[PDB]
Amino acid sequence: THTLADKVVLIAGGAKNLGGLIARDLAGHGAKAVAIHYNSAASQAQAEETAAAVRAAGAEAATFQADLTTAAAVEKLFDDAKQRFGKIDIAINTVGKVLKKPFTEISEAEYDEMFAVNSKSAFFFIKEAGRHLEDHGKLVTLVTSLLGAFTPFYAAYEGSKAPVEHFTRAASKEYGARGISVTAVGPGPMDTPFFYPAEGADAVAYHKTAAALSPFSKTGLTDIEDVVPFIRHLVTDGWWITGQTILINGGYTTK
Amino acid sequence: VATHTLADKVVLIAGGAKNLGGLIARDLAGHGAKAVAIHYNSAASQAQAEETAAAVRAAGAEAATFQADLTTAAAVEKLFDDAKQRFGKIDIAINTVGKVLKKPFTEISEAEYDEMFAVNSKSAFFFIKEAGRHLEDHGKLVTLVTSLLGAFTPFYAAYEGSKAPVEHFTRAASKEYGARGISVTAVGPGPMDTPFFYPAEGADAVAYHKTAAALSPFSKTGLTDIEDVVPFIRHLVTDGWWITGQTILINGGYTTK
Ligand SMILES: NC(=O)c1ccc[n+]([C@@H]2O[C@H](COP(=O)([O-])OP(=O)(O)OC[C@H]3O[C@@H](n4cnc5c(N)ncnc54)[C@H](OP(=O)(O)O)[C@@H]3O)[C@@H](O)[C@H]2O)c1
Ligand SMILES: NC(=O)c1ccc[n+]([C@@H]2O[C@H](COP(=O)([O-])OP(=O)(O)OC[C@H]3O[C@@H](n4cnc5c(N)ncnc54)[C@H](OP(=O)(O)O)[C@@H]3O)[C@@H](O)[C@H]2O)c1
Repeated sequence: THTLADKVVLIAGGAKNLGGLIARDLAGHGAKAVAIHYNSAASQAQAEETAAAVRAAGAEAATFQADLTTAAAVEKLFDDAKQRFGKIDIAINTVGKVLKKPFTEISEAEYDEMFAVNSKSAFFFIKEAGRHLEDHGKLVTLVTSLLGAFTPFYAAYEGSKAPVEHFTRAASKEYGARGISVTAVGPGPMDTPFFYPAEGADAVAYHKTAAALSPFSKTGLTDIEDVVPFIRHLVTDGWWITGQTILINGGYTTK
Repeated sequence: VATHTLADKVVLIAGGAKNLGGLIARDLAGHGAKAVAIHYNSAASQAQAEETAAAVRAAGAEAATFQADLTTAAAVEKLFDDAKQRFGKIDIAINTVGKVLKKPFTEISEAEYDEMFAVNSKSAFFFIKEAGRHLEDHGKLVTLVTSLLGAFTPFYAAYEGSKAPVEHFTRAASKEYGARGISVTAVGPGPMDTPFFYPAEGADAVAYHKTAAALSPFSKTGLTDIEDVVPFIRHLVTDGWWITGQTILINGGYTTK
């Protein structure tokens, strides 16, 4: 079946911003339960409000804290969510971190955290989804539209999201025998608290006018409410899309 | 004003003692390079490093060897520092360091992931960073990747995935280093006839790779021969300087992009 009925969703980064809206959207469109992962203690209140909204929208909900930069923490998240809800059908990973800096200034500490958050956590999320998802399940990871760009300053960000496209290719081939669809989604720069800290005033002005459809979103950036319906499609009637990394950005970059 | 030959140029090669890098070392020395700094990792590679150094000297260039495990930023920093202490400058920096792993996604351990990314991604990031800090104006920066970047295939998630960052490092560095005249490229051979290839591949896969390129009947084994990769690297670091910001596949017609 290609609806949300009886489906259990796990969302890494599901407490706020894009993931918190996915949680509300999939619940409201009929999902059975949403396992809501969050990382920082400052995100807990949003995680609990997201859980309450999921319940009001008709689904069960539970929250799970973890730092997902270790393989064991990812395994434990899947184990704990499956223990709570009995199965996992749809696994969506929004975990990420941005850095914008000249290549010659990027420290080892910055490299290490960028790759642990954007590459390693995504690898083990894909691994553990392969070990835990029900047959015919869904696996989606968030990347960046900068994978289609030719631009300075994002070496550690663009470079640490790049593995996900290739993880998605391999997992699509390896998990397809069980009916699982595996995709990666790259929004344009989005109007969320994730975007602004890395971007000076000139850069923000550029990003806000760089998409063909910029005049028609709220700020000129990608709005999360225009990303969630595509994720909903991929995990329902868009199941035949697999092994692809797709850019949803208002006409910002292409590939 | 730049010169587009190897005359007076100092070359640093990570993994320069054997296989592809050792042939690059001999080729660039034979075509007129001033000096080659030959990096190697394992003690088992030391004899080949010194043999390569002697061959570089016979070809007319100075040569020195440098052992290092390049999975930490400090070791990459020190490699460039030591090469500069010996030769005074670095003009051409070529990184061949890598590691292959082929296995199902659900079988890859944390230790295997960690080493694959340290060797294929982290070492390459810091090589590109330190080349940005050390290369002479008009210099050259080349990193080896894999033609699997153009493939849609199972079992290489940790290998294809850990070489993928290099394509994007190469884009950013091309843009940032171009102001100093530096050209930055990545080169992805097909599966090559070297000891790196065989241990990870089952016999069935070896036979497939040997027939998978349009020009397979015309190489020595059907795989990519290192002798057909080195002239392209020589081109990129000489008269092909206008190629920058690109990841190019050299594979006999195996994958495309
Ligand atoms: N916003 C944009 O401009 C933009 C553009 C293109 C793509 N994207 C991608 O879209 C995704 C969602 O972005 P968003 O705008 O919704 O912002 P966001 O809420 O800040 O998304 C990042 C998420 O990653 C989590 N995270 C960071 N370090 C972690 C760790 N060690 N372990 C586990 N989780 C960790 C964050 O948790 P805490 O905050 O609680 O630490 C947060 O939940 C990200 O992957 C981002 O790269 C964003
Ligand atoms: N051979 C192929 O089938 C193939 C195909 C496509 C692309 N490539 C790429 O081409 C490049 C050269 O391959 P090759 O065939 O010439 O084989 P190779 O000689 O085995 O090249 C790999 C090099 O990486 C070094 N290395 C490994 N771990 C290291 C570490 N921790 N620190 C520093 N150096 C380290 C190895 O040194 P030690 O051996 O001394 O440890 C060796 O010098 C690699 O990047 C590979 O990924 C190869």
